[PDB]
Amino acid sequence: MNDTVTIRTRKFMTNRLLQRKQMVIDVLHPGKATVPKTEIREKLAKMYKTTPDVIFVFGFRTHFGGGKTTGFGMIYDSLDYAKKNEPKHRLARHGLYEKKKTSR
Amino acid sequence: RGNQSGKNVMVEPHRHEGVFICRGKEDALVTKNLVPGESVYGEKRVSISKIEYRAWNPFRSKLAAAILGGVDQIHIKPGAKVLYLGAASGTTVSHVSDIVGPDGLVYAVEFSHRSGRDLINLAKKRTNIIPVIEDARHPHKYRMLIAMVDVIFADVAQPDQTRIVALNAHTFLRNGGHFVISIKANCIDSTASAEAVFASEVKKMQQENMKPQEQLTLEPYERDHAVVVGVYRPPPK
Amino acid sequence: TQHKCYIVATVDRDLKRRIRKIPGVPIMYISNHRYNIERMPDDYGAPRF
Amino acid sequence: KTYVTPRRPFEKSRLDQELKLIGEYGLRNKREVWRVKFTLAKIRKAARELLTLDEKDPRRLFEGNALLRRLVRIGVLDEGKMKLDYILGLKIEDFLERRLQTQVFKLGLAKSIHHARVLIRQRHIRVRKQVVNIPSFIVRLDSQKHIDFSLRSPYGGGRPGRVKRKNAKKG
Amino acid sequence: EKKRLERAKRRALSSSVIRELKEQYSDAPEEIRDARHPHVTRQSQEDQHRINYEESMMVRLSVSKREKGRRKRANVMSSQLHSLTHFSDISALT
Amino acid sequence: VNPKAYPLADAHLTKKLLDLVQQSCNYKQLRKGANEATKTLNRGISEFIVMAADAEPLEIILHLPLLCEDKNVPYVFVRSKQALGRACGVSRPVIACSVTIKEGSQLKQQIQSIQQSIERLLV
Amino acid sequence: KIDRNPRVKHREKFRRAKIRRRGQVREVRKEEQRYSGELSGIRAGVKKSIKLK
Amino acid sequence: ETAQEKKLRLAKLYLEQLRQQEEEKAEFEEDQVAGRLKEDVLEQRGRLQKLVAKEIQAPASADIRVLRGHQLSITCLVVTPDDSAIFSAAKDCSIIKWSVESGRKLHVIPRAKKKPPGHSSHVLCMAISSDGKYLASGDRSKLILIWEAQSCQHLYTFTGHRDAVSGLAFRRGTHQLYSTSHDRSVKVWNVAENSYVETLFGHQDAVAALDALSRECCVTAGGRDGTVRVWKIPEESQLVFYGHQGSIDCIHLINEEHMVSGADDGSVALWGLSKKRPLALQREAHGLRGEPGLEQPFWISSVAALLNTDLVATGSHSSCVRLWQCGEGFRQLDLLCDIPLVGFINSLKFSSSGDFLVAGVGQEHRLGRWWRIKEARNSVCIIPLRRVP
Amino acid sequence: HPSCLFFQYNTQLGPPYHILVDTNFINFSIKAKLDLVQSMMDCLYAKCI
RNA sequence: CUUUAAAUCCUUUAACGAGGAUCCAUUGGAGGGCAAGUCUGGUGCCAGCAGCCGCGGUAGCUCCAAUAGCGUAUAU
Ligand SMILES: [Mg+2]
Repeated sequence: MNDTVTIRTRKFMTNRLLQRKQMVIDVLHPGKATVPKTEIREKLAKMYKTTPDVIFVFGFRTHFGGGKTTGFGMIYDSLDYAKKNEPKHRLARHGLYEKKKTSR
Repeated sequence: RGNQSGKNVMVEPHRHEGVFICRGKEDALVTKNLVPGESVYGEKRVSISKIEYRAWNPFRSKLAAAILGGVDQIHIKPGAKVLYLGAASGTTVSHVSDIVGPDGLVYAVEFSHRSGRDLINLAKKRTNIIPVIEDARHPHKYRMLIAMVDVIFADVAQPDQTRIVALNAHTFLRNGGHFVISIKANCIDSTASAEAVFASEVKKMQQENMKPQEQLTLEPYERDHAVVVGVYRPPPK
Repeated sequence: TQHKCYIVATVDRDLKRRIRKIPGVPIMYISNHRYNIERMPDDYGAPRF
Repeated sequence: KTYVTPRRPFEKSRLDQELKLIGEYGLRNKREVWRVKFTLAKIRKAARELLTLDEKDPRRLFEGNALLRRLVRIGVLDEGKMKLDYILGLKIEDFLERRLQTQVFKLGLAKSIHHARVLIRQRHIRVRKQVVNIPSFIVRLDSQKHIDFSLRSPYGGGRPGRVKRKNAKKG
Repeated sequence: EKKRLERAKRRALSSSVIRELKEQYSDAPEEIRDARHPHVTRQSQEDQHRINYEESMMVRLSVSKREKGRRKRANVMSSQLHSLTHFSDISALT
Repeated sequence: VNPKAYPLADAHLTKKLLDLVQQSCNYKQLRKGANEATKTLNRGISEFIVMAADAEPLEIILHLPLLCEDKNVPYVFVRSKQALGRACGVSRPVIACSVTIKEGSQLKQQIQSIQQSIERLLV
Repeated sequence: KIDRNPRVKHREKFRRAKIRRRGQVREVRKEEQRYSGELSGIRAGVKKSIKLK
Repeated sequence: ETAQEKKLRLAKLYLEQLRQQEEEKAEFEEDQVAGRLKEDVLEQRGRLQKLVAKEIQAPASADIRVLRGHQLSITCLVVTPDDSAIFSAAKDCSIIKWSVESGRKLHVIPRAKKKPPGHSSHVLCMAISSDGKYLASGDRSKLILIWEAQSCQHLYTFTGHRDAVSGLAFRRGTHQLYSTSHDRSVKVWNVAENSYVETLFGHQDAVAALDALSRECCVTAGGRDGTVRVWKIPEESQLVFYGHQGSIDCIHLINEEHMVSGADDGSVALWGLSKKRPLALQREAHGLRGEPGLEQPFWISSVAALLNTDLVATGSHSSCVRLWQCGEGFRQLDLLCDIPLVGFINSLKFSSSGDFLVAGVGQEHRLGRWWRIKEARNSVCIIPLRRVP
Repeated sequence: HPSCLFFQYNTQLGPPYHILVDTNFINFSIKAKLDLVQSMMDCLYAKCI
C-alpha cells in the first residue's frame, strides 16, 4: 500500500494581457506534511508539459485536520515574459532577481 | 453455594401464624405443604419427622418480599377466607393455600385463559382453591360463586387498581376485613415519580371509605414497589 | 413524615422549626414582597441574597 | 459569566446533589455543575416568560416554536413533546447526558466514565471527520451516530504508539 | 421615517425564527453542507464572504489579531449551549 | 390467523418494533432465540418479548406467553420471522427475541413508549 | 498524593459515599442465581413498616 | 396565513441576492462559462428521454438462455460496455466470465483457500469501468480487489473499510471508484493511481447500494435508515431524501437527474432532485404472499433501468420479472409484462445497446438464508428484448 | 429510612410539585397582593399544585 | 516544509520524552501523638502553658471546604 500526492486544478483561466495562465491548485496529502513548492512546480510542469522555470506558485494554506491544501499557480508563455511581468520578490524566490541595498 | 439437598436443618415458627423459618447455614421462609411430595414451581422442600415444608421465593412473589421486609400484619391466618385478584399461574396462590389450611378457602381470579388452565390443574390437587376465570373489573359477573371474605389480596397491576379493589371490597369484603394491595409505581403513572404515585394511591383509598394503615417498600427484591395494608369499615372501639 | 413528597409553605416560626427537624423536605416562606424557598437544591429562580 | 455561586453555601441537600452528579458523570469540580444549572435556569426562565403570554400572541408562538426546535435539535426533548410544558419539565441530568464524555461511555467505546474522559483528552475520539478533544462537547441528535475512534489512533487501526514500538524494539 | 421602517422589516424577515419556518414547509430536499459549526454564526458568515472574495481575486489578505481571536472564540462557543435562548426581534414584521 | 396469536401488531406498530430491535442489537441489549428468551424471563431481566406468528408450528413459542403472565412482561406477535431476522442481525429467521434490562441505557424512553403501546393492544 | 488531582479526589469521595449509604438502605439486586436463602438471618421481631394516620 | 406570508416574503428577498450573483457571473472568462452552459444544454439534449416502452414485447421462455456454472446463488453481475462478456459472482466466492454470444466460460477465478489471489468470503458487489479495462469486486472480508478485465489478472487490493463492502460503482468516463460499506462510511478510490482520496459520512445505518454516472456524484441507499442520499463530492454537499417505509435494499439511476429504488416492503419509488419525497410510489410491486391474515408483500431484491430511457425492471422472488414504464415527468409507473423466471432475482443489468436484459438467479437471497427455493437454479439468465414499432 | 433520600437530598421530588399550604400563608399572600399560583411558579419555574 | 518584502505566529510533520509515573497543587479551618527536657501554680503521684532545645553524639500524622486558585484587615 502506497500513499500519493494528488493535484487538482480549478478556475483555470488564460490571461492574454500578460501572456500567462492562472489557476487554483488543490493538493491531497492525507498522511504527509505540507508539500514543498518545488515538488508542486515539477508535478504541475509534468501535468501541463512545460519547463519548471516558468511556473510560479504561492498562497498555500492547509485546512484544519491536515487533509487538503489550497494554493494559486501561474504558468507563463516564456521566461522573458515572466521576468518582465512577475513581482521582484517571487523572482527572487527563484533566484532570477536580486535586491540591492540603497544608502540613505 | 446455598442450601444443598441432603443438609440437616431446623424449622421454627415465624411471628406470623402459618409461616415458618428454615434455620440453618442459610435461613429460608417456608410454609407447610398441603399436598406432600409435590413442588408447584420447582422450589426446594424439606422433609420433617409425614410433615413437609416448601420454600418461599421472594423474587417470584410479592407477599414473601413484604414478609421478609418486616411488615407488621398480613392478616392471612389459618381458617380464613381470602379473595385473590390476579392469581396468574398460581405460584403465590399455592403458598396462600398452605397458610389458610384445609379450613380456609382461597378464591383465585384470573382473566387470562392461558394462565386459567394452570389454576384448574392446581385446583385439582388443592381442595381449598376455587378458580374463577373472569375479569376482576366486573365483580357482579361472578357474585354467585363468592361469599363473604375476610382478606382481599390484589396483584392486578393496572392503572385503576383502587377502583377494582373498591368494587370488590363493597360487594364481598365483610365489615372489619383487611386488604393487601401491591402497587407498581411504573404501571399507574410512568410520568410521575414513584413516591408521588404512592401518596395518590393512598388518597384514593380514603375516598372509597377504606382506611389504609401501613405501607412499606420491597427494595431489596423489587424497585418502585409498595405494599399497603388497611382495614375496611372499622368497628367502633 | 408519611410520604416525604410535599413542600411545606408556611410563615409560622414554630412550624418551620419543626419541619427542619424532618430531613429532606423543603420549606417555602414569604420574604420581602416575594416567595422564597429554604431547603431546595433546585431553587433556580429564587431571591438572591 | 457562565456560572453563579450558590446563594446558600452550607446546605446538606445541595452538597449531596452535587456529590451525586459529580460522581455519576465524572465531573472535575462544582463549577461544571453550576454552569449546567445556570444554562438550564436561563432556558426555564425563558420558557416561563413565554408561557406568561397569550396563546394567539404571535411572539409566543414564534419564539416558542424556535426554542422547541433548538431543544429538539440538541436532543433534550422528544418530537412528541414539542410544548413549553415539557421544556418546564426538563432537569439538569438531561443536559448532563449530552456531553461527549458520557456519550463515549454509553456507546461502549470506553469501559468507564473517567476512561472516556482520558480517551477524549488524548485525541482518540472523532465525530464525523473532525477530531474533538473537549469533554464538554455537546453531541447533537444527528451527530450521535457518528462518534468513533480517530483514523490516526492506535485503537482505530492507526500506527502503534510509543510504548508498543519501544517494547518491540526491546524484544 | 420610511427608510427606518423598511429596514426594520428587512431585519425581521431575515431573523432566525422566520427562516426556521422555511425548512419545515420546504418541499425541496434538505441540504446539509459539512461545516465545523452546526449553526449559522456571524463570524462564520464573514469567513464565507472572505473566501468567496478569495476565489474571485487571486490574492491573500491579512487578518487582524482581534478578528482571529474572535474566530476561535466562536469555535469554542460552537460546542457550548450559550445562545439557545437568544432570538432576534420579530415585532417589526408583525 | 391462528387465534392463539392474539396480540398481533399492525403495520405502524411493526415498524416501531423492528426499528427498536435493530437499535437494541447495536447496544448489546438483545437476546436472540427461543431458548435465550426463556432464560431472561427466568432471570427477570426482560423488557418485552417479540415473537413471530408465521412459525409453521406456532406451538414451539407458546410457552413464552405463560412465563410473561407471571413476570408481568408485555409481549407481541409479528407476521414474519424473516423480517424479524434482519433486525436481529442474523442470516436466519428468528421466531422469538427478548430485549434486556440495562442500567443507565439511553434506550429507556423508546422502550417505555413501546411497553405502553403493547399494553394498549390488550385493551 | 490524592490531593494533587482534584478529579480523582472526587472519584474517591463518591466510592466512599456509596459504601456509607449501604448501612442506611438496601441496594436492589436481581435473581441472577436460583434462590437459596438470605445468606443471613431472618429476624421476625423487627417491624420496618411506616404507619399511616 | 401568517406563515404563508412570511414564507412568500422570504422567497422574494432571496431572489434579490441571486440577481447580484447573476450580474457578477455575466461579467475565456464569461465566454468560457457560457460555453460550459451550451455543452450542458447539448448534454441535456443528448439525454432526450427516448420513449421505447411501447416497442418492447415480452419474450418466450425458450428464447431465454440459461448459463449454469455456479455452485451457490449468484449475488451480483455486471455487463461489459462492448456487450461481449458478462462477469458474475456468487456465494461460492468465485467469479466466472461468460461469453454473451456463445454462453461458455471464458475465465474462472477460484475461491482463495484459507498464494493465488481470490476472495475468502461472499462477494457482494462488482463494478466495471466505462472503458472495460478495470474490474472491481467487494467481499465480506472488508477488501476491494482490482482485476484486469481482459485477462482476469489481479492488480491491486484496496484496504481501509472496517466492515463488509456492499456497493461499488465507477464514475462514468473516468477511473474514479466509489465504495461503501456496512461501517456507514463512503470512500473514494482512484484505481489508476492505486490511491485513497477521502472518506464521507452522514449515514446512520448500514449502506445497501451505491450508483453513479458521469457527474462527480453518487447516490446511496440507507437500508433501515429509510433515506436515500445524494453526495456532491466537489461541492462538499449532501442531500437527504425521506421516502418509502422499510429498508431500502437496491437502487439504480435512470439519468443524471432521476433514480429508482426498491424496498423490503414491496414498494418501488421514482425520485427527482427537485422534490424531497418520491414523485411516484408503486406499493406491492410484486404482489402479496403468506397465509391468510399474515400476508406480506414480496421483497424487492433488485431494480434496473435502461439508461436515458423510460424502461424499468424490478426483481423479486415472486417467480416473475416485471417491466415498468416511467410516466411523463417520472410521476407514474405502469406495468408492461411479466417474464416468468423462478428464483431470487439478485441482480438486473441492461445491456449498453438495450437489446437484452441479464438477470442473476439464485436459490437464496443475496444477503442471507432466510428463504431457500429448491425449484430455482443458480444460473445467469440472458433475457432477449425484441423491439417492433 | 426512606429510599427517596440520598442522604439529605430528595430525588423523587420532581418538577410537578405538590405543596401543602398553611392557613396563614393564604392571608399574608393577599395582604402583599401576591397571586398564589403565579408567584409560586415564578419562584420555581415549574408547574406547582 | 509552509508562511512572509524578510522573519516570527497559526496549521502540517520526522525523531526522543513515565512507576514513587520524585516529570511530586496550593490556600484556609479543626484535631492526634512525646523525654532522665524547661517554666509557673497547687488539690502528696496534679493542673496550665508548651515542647526540632534531652546523657553522649552531626556523619513525608489524620479529617474537613474550595481548587490553579485561595485568605486577612477597614468601611459597609
Ligand atoms: Mg507498570
